[PDB]
Amino acid sequence: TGYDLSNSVFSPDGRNFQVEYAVKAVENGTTSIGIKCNDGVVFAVEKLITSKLLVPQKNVKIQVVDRHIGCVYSGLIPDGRHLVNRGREEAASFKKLYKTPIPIPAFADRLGQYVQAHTLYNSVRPFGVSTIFGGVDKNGAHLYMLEPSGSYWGYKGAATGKGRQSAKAELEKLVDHHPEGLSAREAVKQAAKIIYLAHEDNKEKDFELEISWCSLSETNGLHKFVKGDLLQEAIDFAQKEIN
Amino acid sequence: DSRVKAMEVDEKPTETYSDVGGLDKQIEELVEAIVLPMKRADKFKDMGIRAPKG
Amino acid sequence: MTDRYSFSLTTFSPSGKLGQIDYALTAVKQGVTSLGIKATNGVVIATEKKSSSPLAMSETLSKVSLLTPDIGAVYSGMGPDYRVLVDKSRKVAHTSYKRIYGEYPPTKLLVSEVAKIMQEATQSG
Amino acid sequence: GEITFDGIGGLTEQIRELREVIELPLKNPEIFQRVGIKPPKGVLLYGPPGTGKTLLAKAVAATIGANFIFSPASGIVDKYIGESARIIREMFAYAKEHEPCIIFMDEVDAIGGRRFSEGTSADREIQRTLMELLTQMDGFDNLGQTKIIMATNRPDTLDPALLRPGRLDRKVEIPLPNEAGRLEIFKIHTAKVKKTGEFDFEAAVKMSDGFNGADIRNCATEAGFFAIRDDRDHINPDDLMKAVRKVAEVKKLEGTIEYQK
Amino acid sequence: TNRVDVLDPALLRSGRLDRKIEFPLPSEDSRAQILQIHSRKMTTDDDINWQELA
Amino acid sequence: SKMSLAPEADLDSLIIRNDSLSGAVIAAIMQEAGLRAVRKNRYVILQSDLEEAYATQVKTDNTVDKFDFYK
Amino acid sequence: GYDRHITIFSPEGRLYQVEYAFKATNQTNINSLAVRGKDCTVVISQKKVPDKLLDPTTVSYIFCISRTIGMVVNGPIPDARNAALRAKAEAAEFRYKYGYDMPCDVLAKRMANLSQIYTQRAYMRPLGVILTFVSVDEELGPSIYKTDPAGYYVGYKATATGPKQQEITTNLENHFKKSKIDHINEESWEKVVEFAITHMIDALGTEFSKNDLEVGVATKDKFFTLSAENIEERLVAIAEQ
Amino acid sequence: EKPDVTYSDVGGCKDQIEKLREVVELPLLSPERFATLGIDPPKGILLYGPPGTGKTLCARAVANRT
Ligand SMILES: Nc1ncnc2c1ncn2[C@@H]1O[C@H](COP(=O)(O)OP(=O)(O)OP(=O)(O)O)[C@@H](O)[C@H]1O
Ligand SMILES: Nc1ncnc2c1ncn2[C@@H]1O[C@H](COP(=O)(O)OP(=O)(O)OP(=O)(O)O)[C@@H](O)[C@H]1O
Ligand SMILES: [Mg+2]
Ligand SMILES: [Mg+2]
Repeated sequence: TGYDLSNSVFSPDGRNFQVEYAVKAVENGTTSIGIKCNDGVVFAVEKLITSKLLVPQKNVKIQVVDRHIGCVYSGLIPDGRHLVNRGREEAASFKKLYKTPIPIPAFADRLGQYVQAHTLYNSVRPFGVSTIFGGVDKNGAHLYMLEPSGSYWGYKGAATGKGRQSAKAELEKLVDHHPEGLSAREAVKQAAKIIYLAHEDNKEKDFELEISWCSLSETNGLHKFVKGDLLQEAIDFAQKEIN
Repeated sequence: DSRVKAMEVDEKPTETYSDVGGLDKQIEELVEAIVLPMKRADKFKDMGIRAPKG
Repeated sequence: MTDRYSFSLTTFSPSGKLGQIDYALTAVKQGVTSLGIKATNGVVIATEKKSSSPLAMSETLSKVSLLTPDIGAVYSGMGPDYRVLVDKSRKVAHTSYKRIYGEYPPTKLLVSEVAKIMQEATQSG
Repeated sequence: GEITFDGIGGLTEQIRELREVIELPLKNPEIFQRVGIKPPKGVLLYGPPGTGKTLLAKAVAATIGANFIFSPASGIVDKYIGESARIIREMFAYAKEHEPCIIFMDEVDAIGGRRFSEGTSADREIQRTLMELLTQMDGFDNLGQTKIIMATNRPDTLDPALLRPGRLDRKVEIPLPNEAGRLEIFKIHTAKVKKTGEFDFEAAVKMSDGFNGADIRNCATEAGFFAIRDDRDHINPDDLMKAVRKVAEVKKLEGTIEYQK
Repeated sequence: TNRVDVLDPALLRSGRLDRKIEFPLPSEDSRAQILQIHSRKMTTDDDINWQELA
Repeated sequence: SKMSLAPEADLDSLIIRNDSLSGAVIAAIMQEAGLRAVRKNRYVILQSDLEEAYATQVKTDNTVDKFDFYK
Repeated sequence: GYDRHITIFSPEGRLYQVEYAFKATNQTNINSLAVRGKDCTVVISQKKVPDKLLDPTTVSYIFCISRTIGMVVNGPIPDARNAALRAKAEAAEFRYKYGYDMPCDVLAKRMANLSQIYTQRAYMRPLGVILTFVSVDEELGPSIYKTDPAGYYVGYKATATGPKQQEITTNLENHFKKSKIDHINEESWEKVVEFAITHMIDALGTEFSKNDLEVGVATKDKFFTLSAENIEERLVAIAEQ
Repeated sequence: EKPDVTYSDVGGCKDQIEKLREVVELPLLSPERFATLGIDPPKGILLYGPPGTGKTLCARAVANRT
């Protein structure tokens, strides 16, 4: 009763309850996946068309940080955007002192340390977002997914949203089919497939698919949006597969 | 007991499921759950499924 | 972030006495024993050593310390609040008698410096 | 409803722990004579609801073949008071005569009320019928040819005199079936039914976790309804993937997340 | 039931109530259909347009 | 003294760790020492079976003055 | 109620709030063992691998602080990295402020003190970590320091931490009776890792392949952890003996 | 057994007092007029408000007259 009320007070048995509660917010959000490839990394999110009044490709939820790190999130959608600010502030701060873009493992650590503060004190609220962010630098590609607790892990692939289960089982099967790492050029196509399957869950409102990629081979380490003809080939490929 | 013997059918007039405006899909799922594992109990026994208890 | 225990956490009982002061002694009574005997030409202070395992070597931990070269001190109660309390003590002995009279403090005066810390750990929220 | 040794697949280690208590000193009392520990007796089963505490009771009553008595606890409270004491006294005598005998108390949440006895007079009918089970189980009385297996949902209703080891040797917690103890549950229930030739389960179930055994046998019922619409005689691997996404959804409607002792 | 959030967590599960079916508020179609189901018995005119009311 | 044990098995280790126990929770642990032995099949109640039955059915129990810093 | 929500005394006189940190720890269930050699320290811990989708490198509960100090964490990993952060800061700092790199013991002290300042403030939750420092001082030889979120700490021949740590302690107590002396008499650091893994397999009863171990070794003026290949070299030497 | 509060006792000539007469009194005295329309006659009626206006003063009145 009184451990339920409180923030940042340990339960008798030893767990924080409001970390657990903060997970709920991740499952309300829409699907998003990352796929780590041999070249770099692909990001993709399901953007729900909740009315005929929204405009197409103008209410983009994919947001870069610097010019080599893709970011898309699930949780509470204002609360996402403010962590994409925080990231920018730290990114930029590193470029002043050490004159080089920030390394991707380092980008992870400091971003995490912010989340961690809001479970240290009782006075601000534990952040209600699970994020995917990653990109390529000199060490290579890295994928990360950050949980509201303040924990990240590296991954061959990761996913988040209400349709995480349906993507997690295909993602094993894209570690079996291609055990040496598929090319990122193949993986535009493979990304679409995994959104079109995890849309039966959110089949309530029709969708619009968004991919983006950052890889050393294609885009010269510069994160971009897949657009025009390359976006048309991936759409028609996953649509005719799942029907 | 005498409470259970009164609870027993008395034939209540149907209102018909077609005069219940809207809610098309809710009538099918209800029909699927209660009415059709009684009548078609051969196609549950070939398949090998159990009937939904409620 | 924002401290919101600006108010005091100690208050008088509607029966008189401060509630937390009284508790704090019962925690001292649980502790390890130790003793002190004043003699004519010296003092003796001494405590036992309570470990968890014979794996824990207790030689490394010191429960008797020096404040100044002439004033030692021994304790019972919360192990960690001894660690910091002795530090706070050594440090403010030095910033109130090492600069301003050279010599280490007389023994009455050092006791009183320690006493200011305690009172004050009850006044601030 | 009987079934032989198998019960909860994937927990054959837990099946042996119940036989250590029941079947090993029953058949051969010569192994507990030499070691010198007083014979055990008493097992409590508790876990997330929907897990087949009840299916194991059928497994250990069929195979042993000793006399079985399935006594629901809410099915011996009667209108007459002092009659729910006299009955249950006569049953412990009964288990001594017909030895070896096993008494399965099922749904002990009814007479799990604690001290209380400030509320209604019904709360003092419990306490008076429970004191008699306490001195009959342990007192001067100590019946050597009786075994008790007790099934309870929430294991914190219980009065603190029934939590209490030495009444009740093993305190078994049944776990929500494991990583591939949900998958062992699924391979015996898809044998029964007609499958196209389906073996694609493997990832799909593991990712639909959070599943009690009672929600694993609801997904084969829902995969033979998606089949009935198509008019199929076998379950497609598309009907199975429609059902697991459906079972989890509805099973998430409620959930305390019942945390064991 | 009217409120489902206070149903027991061993009454709410499978083996016991197999299907858990939800009765959504009539959408546009449902709304329109309702107004037609009661107005039918009573007297109607060519003026009544049940889409205007829905 | 009733049951059998090896002189390898020593009870005295278990006396000093935990300081709250009732007599019934000492009748169970010995039950649980001779059932772990029944899975090895080693007639004598070893020091592995006796130490493994103690570590089971003890719970969080951090009340004991041991799980502390008030010392 | 309100007594146990913040960090004030209970009516008994126990600070139950701190004791809820103690049980907060064991959620990962990583066992670890460390021991003092003649001139090198070893620390080993279990590598839990929860999936196959996760990259196995990042999974790591061994942190390097500095060119001397390795620090093994048993607890949640969100607190772990805040623990190593504030360690790194201070360890760095100490070189600047005091003219030489920070000794083992000294770091153990500062991390105790910091944990204590969260015990008095009614708006910081205590960290749930138990930290194990390992290093090789110049003077005090191989040393190990076990610290805890109350602020309490002591020196140790060999220590463990994890759900099953009572099994592991009792092995060590048999052995440092038979040696009749402080530490394993072994010059080669490789051959101390062998002796550790044998008394861990004893205690957990469970074997270890090259993807269940994390092994950290400390030597004089160098701290390194061991690669997937080098884990399998110290394991082939046990098995062929 | 028939209260003595009569039906003119209640204050004002409000239209609200006639609504009590259009849900209870009128369809039972003449079910001829609610049979021609086809409507299910309204059977309920709630009386609510601040005290002192007679919620029980108009429910006695309607028990005398009907
Ligand atoms: N382990 C299992 N193996 C095969 N079938 C199972 C298993 N567990 C549950 N079931 C299925 O679930 C149904 C109901 O479960 P059961 O009644 O045995 O669970 P329970 O834990 O006793 O729950 P409760 O007593 O709360 O109703 C069973 O009759 C069976 O179809
Ligand atoms: N509208 C009215 N016209 C004339 N007299 C009124 C009116 N409303 C109230 N009264 C007078 O006030 C007396 C008491 O009011 P009454 O007890 O009916 O209040 P109530 O509305 O039932 O409030 P509550 O039920 O909350 O106490 C009546 O017996 C009557 O004499
Ligand atoms: Mg049952
Ligand atoms: Mg009234």
